[PDB]
Amino acid sequence: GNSKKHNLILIGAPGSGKGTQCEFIKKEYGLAHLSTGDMLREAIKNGIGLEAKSIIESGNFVGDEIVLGLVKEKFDLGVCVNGFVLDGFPRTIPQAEGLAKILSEIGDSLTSVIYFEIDDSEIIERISGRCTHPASGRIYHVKYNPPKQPGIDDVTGEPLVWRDDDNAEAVKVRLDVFHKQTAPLVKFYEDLGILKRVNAKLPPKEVTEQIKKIL
Ligand SMILES: Nc1ncnc2c1ncn2[C@@H]1O[C@H](COP(=O)(O)OP(=O)(O)OP(=O)(O)OP(=O)(O)OP(=O)(O)OC[C@H]2O[C@@H](n3cnc4c(N)ncnc43)[C@H](O)[C@@H]2O)[C@@H](O)[C@H]1O
Ligand SMILES: [Mg+2]
Repeated sequence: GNSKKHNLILIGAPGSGKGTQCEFIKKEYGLAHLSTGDMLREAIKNGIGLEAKSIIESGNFVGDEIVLGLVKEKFDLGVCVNGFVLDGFPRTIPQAEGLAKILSEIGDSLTSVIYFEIDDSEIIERISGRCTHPASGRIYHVKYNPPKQPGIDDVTGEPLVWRDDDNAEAVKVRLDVFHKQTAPLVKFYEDLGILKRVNAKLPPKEVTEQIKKIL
């Protein structure tokens, strides 16, 4: 971020609007956005291939060690020195501990963890309208956050596309493993005294204003 550096984690249900908020956070605060789901889809599309692909499209978690490898690689290259926002990582307690080691080894620390509160029925409506620009990871919603022109990305004009993990059985998996494995991280970070909550059910601009109040 330079003068606007923060070291931020967003935790929230699959589908809660973290990558949408990361667009303003990257741009306003100059932070590196690390979505390990987008990082995995980029490791896939460049041919961590078919087995990771199936695991993601089933809605299950990829191995802790695989994702900790990809995050550590960003930190080791210097991508995060100007601040970062982690989105979808950590999502298990071994990943949180692995991250604490990575930060301990550089002497940096977390600024804030922001927990997006939203219920599972609204997440199903958020995912059902989603489409994505695959090269950039930008996301739109056909009802609540549409592209400016039909069917295409606002920046490149390239087509928007479906995500294969947005099928009904994987949405159920994603929500189930989130409540079992990821939700415990809210106490993990409240115990460190750095967790704040936002009402992710509100319209996207109102969620952005709540986030700005915390940053
Ligand atoms: N650490 C890790 N460990 C192990 N496995 C890992 C892992 N990280 C990744 N994985 C694996 O990879 C998979 C993919 O991970 P990932 O790509 O992170 O998927 P996810 O966890 O299911 O989360 P999403 O990306 O779907 O949600 P989001 O919070 O980014 O919401 P978005 O802004 O898109 O918004 C959704 C929709 O809502 C719209 N929207 C946003 N805000 C609003 C609003 N306020 N009102 C109405 N609509 C809204 C959006 O336009 C969009 O249509 C995981 O399921 C797992 O298999
Ligand atoms: Mg996302």
